Amino acid sequence: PSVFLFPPKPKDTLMISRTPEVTCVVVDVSHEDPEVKFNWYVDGVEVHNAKTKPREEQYNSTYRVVSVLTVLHQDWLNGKEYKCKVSNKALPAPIEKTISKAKGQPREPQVYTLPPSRDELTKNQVSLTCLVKGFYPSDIAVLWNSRFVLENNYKTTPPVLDSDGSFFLYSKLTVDKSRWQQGNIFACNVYHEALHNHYTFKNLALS
Amino acid sequence: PAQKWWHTGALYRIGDLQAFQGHGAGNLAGLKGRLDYLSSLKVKGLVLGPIHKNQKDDVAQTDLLQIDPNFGSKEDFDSLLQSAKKKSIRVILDLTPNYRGENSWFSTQVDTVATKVKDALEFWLQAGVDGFQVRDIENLKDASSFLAEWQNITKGFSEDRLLIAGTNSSDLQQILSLLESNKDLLLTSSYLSSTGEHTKSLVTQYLNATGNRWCSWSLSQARLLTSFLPAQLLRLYQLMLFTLPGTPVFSYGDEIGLDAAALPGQPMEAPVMLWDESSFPDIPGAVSANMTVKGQSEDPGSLLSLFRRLSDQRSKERSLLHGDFHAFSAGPGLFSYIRHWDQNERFLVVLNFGDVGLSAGLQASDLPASASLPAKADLLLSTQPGREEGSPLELERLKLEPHEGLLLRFPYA
Ligand SMILES: *[C@@H]1O[C@H](CO[C@@H]2O[C@@H](C)[C@@H](O)[C@@H](O)[C@@H]2O)[C@@H](O[C@@H]2O[C@H](CO)[C@@H](O[C@@H]3O[C@H](CO[C@H]4O[C@H](CO)[C@@H](O)[C@H](O)[C@@H]4O[C@@H]4O[C@H](CO)[C@@H](O[C@@H]5O[C@H](CO)[C@H](O)[C@H](O)[C@H]5O)[C@H](O)[C@H]4NC(C)=O)[C@@H](O)[C@H](O[C@H]4O[C@H](CO)[C@@H](O)[C@H](O)[C@@H]4O)[C@@H]3O)[C@H](O)[C@H]2NC(C)=O)[C@H](O)[C@H]1NC(C)=O
Repeated sequence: PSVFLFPPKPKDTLMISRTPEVTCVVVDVSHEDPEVKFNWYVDGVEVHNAKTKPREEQYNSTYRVVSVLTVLHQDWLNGKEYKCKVSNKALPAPIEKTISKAKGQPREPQVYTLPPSRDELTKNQVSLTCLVKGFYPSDIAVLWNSRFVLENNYKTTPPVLDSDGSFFLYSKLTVDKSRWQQGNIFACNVYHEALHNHYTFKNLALS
Repeated sequence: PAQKWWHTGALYRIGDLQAFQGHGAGNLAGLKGRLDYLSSLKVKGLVLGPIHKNQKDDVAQTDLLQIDPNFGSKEDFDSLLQSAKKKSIRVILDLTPNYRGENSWFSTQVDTVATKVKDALEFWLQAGVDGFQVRDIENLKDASSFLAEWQNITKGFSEDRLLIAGTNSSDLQQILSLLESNKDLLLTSSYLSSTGEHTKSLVTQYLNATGNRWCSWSLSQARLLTSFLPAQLLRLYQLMLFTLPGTPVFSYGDEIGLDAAALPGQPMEAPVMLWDESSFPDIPGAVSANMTVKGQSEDPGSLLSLFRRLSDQRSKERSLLHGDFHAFSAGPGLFSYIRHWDQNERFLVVLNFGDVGLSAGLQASDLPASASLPAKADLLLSTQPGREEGSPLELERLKLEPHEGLLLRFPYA
């Protein structure tokens, strides 16, 4: 029996409209001893608000059991530590796992929007690029919009560790060339704890 | 100098129908549906469009006498005026030609373009238009001359038809040179785009040099106040524009403090109008309820409530409609003046531009004793909440918070 503790999603901690969760996942739970007890500690203080889910048999004939603890935005951002203790008969001893926000001096993202290469104007669709760099920790979210609507035809790279210990990523929004060439405005929207209000944006448009 | 409809209230520039009314709904028929809202602002005229056929930089595919069908039919326009007239809202048509281009006045075709205007003026005046706007006049050769021609054509049809000229010029002398030929012409400019004595100076110097003739007051020919002003000065500047002698001109969203730079994906000159929380794309953190019309309607402390109250005062009180204007000295960063017509209710405006709380330090002796100050005047409103509105304040003891403006009223006596 093995345990994996997962942090909340960046969007959940940064946007205060959403509900961040820490997730304790137990795998390799036997059919003989399927009962799992979860204990949760926030900075060593036990809490009782966690919601344990019904165990679910995997194709490898083992059970996966999940406990979900709702967290407070500010607790996560202020570096509180979440401990999941898993007890099971097949275990010599309970398994204890601890997770928190990465430690280290937060660093503000720099956001640079980059127009398509001229060489891409050959094509029917062009690539609008958003470079986000210089941020720590790696938790970040990126969204695109135009004047009136969300723009959903985008993909964002995972954060990559840069030379200086900060992180960067790129987001690529694909749009019809005509929309670009007609001077329509797009914006790359970034959420990170080290921004004012956890939010900034940069526009991108033809000259 | 007789009263005209544009003396009686604020003008309201709607330069982009779709931004104003919402996505897909940038039609003349959809503007009809917003006239009640506008009536709620007590605006006296909409400046509309342009709405004419313009293919970027195509002097030949530019017919100012034909509506671009994306906005709707000529019927919808006829039906809009009808509904607008019926609600006592006047309609000014922007005829700036190359509005899709970068030089609104095209290039190397100075006389060719002008002709389409001249013809458009007539055509649209016959259609029932209450006036016209033309922007970016500094990019029009023979500026002074072309405006005089269009003035005389507009005034020729009726003295109750207005022509607005807009410029990016903030230089006084250049503005006077355009106004030298046509003095009954409303000129929107960047003249007022700081110091309390300097805004005082600008205003007094302008009125000084124009013999206290009728003028517009604005921050620009098209842009929102938020282009020039930090949030903390918006309320003050609205109090001033609504109480200075002349026509205050705003752009849609000024009444809610709409700031294009704070909203992702928004062109400076045409952000989406925030009716409610469903108006803007779902970008979390971008629009709170208190940034929308719906939200600010519910709040007596809101900029929209303030706008509504000032527009009401400005459009019903003789001293504000056509009163004299007497500025006087105050604390360093204070601009203070009175408006007074005949024996109607007087208004005292005290504006604290600086970011430090100040004693008003009003001196009543530099004012003419035709309307010198009583000991106490009823506070009509403050830009900031928590004062005692409808009760007297002792004028010699006035302390204004940072960025605070006060509107006091007192009768003839
Ligand atoms: C029997 O089967 C189980 C189940 O496995 C699946 O089914 C079997 C039959 C096969 O098909 C498998 O391929 C299937 O996965 C086996 O269980 C697996 O054990 C692995 C260890 O041996 C374990 O690996 C560790 O994974 C970690 C990451 O897990 C992520 O990502 C994987 C995909 O990469 C995904 O499968 C996991 O479910 C998990 O996904 C995350 O889940 C969390 C919690 O739900 C999500 O976070 C929450 O999300 C919700 C919204 O959904 C909400 O937002 C909450 O706020 C938020 O917290 C999160 O979003 C998910 N991420 C993604 C990407 O989707 C690694 O970190 C870890 O690495 C470490 O250890 C490695 C060595 O093991 C090292 O190499 C490494 O360096 C690290 O140190 C592990 O790789 C698998 O996760 C686990 N699979 C599942 C499904 O739980 C079992 O092993 C097998 N028994 C046998 C045959 O032995």
